[PDB]
Amino acid sequence: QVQLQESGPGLVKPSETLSLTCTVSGGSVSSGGYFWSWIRQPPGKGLEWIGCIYYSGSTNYNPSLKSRVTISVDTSKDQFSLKLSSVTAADTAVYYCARQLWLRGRFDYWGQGTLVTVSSASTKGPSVFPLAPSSKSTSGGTAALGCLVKDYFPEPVTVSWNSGALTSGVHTFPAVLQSSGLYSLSSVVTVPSSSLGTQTYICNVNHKPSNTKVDKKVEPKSCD
Amino acid sequence: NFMLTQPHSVSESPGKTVTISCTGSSGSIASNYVQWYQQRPGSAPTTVIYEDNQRPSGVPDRFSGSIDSSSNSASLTISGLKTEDEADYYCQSYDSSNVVFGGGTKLTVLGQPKAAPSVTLFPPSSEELQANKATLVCLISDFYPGAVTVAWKADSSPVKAGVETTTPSKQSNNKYAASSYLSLTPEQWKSHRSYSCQVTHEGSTVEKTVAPT
Repeated sequence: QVQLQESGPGLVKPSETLSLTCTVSGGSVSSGGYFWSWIRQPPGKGLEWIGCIYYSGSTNYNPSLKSRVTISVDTSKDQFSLKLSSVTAADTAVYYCARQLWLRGRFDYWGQGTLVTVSSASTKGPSVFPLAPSSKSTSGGTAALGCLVKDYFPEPVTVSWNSGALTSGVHTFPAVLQSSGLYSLSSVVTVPSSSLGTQTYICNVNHKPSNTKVDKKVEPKSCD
Repeated sequence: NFMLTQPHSVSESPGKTVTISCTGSSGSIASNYVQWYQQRPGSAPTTVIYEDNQRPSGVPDRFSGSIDSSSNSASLTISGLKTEDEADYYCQSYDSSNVVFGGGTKLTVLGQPKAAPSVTLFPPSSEELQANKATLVCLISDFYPGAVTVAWKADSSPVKAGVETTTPSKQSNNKYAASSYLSLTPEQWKSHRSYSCQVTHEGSTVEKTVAPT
């Protein structure tokens, strides 16, 4: 059959130019007389139509998105790309490259949606801090310990305990936007309090866009 | 200025029949073809009907669509609701060289019971203090329903500046999980005698406290 795969960076700065290219495998752009269209979808919102293109220069754009959508087709590389101008923070949507058989009809084949996030900061590494359990951190026969990930850009960040050997009781929370640009989250694991002083717990926080891997040991709090 | 109106929330128990509407404002609903798309969360949308009455090869027969052109409303009838039917439904149009989608109708199947909100409090670390930063982290876990209100306290005064909290998220054991973060300066951490995080869940309050030690 045929398939549609998108490329381009998943991040874009405000008031910049977006470059997302969708490539085609198993078919031909010019042959068959079909259309191409770009459709975006914000998280938790409905689908929004951006524009449609033919293998020739025919183009039609949404009236709300007019004078900002620039889409071109290069038949030599068997792909088409969309360029967006004046991207704001409200442009955060999942971009879908869907094949369209009938111009007034269905989008029969949909490509997988790339995530586009618009934020205003410089890509910075995370700051990992230990989360020391204590007497106030245990309720009953079990205790809790974790690791804090604060002031990083962008999503996502993965946290693994003991190089993935500890999975039971591990809770990784979704990130939340801080008061100034960056994100923050934590990953914690519930453990019986008997093995607090006899077992070593190390969290492994990885931030691929900033290329930072931080291993932080977790120990019980020492009163000073 | 043609927009498709869809019911935002639709719920029905499995095995029954539910009708999803799609009303056009200006243009008539029989003017252009209407396409319904069923999209799973975290997945690409898939076409489940086309030509307003024809089912594509692969979808079940139950995805039946009807057109009420007098009321300018497009209808999609679902019979025999199942677990996998829980997805976002969007209706499509074309207008005049400008494809217009629908508002979005979510299929609800129409669940663990109340769960105790275990609470853990963590003081700022010494390594963070050496970095001229401080953070109080409150953890909220193993609870149901997923609606917890947090309120930080500085000994007795409530704290709102620098408070960051997370929306509840479902756990592996059918319960929910949440967190709250209190950004603070190293001087403000030692200025007050103690800091506490109070969790209100279904009226009951679970409180933990921490002190600089």
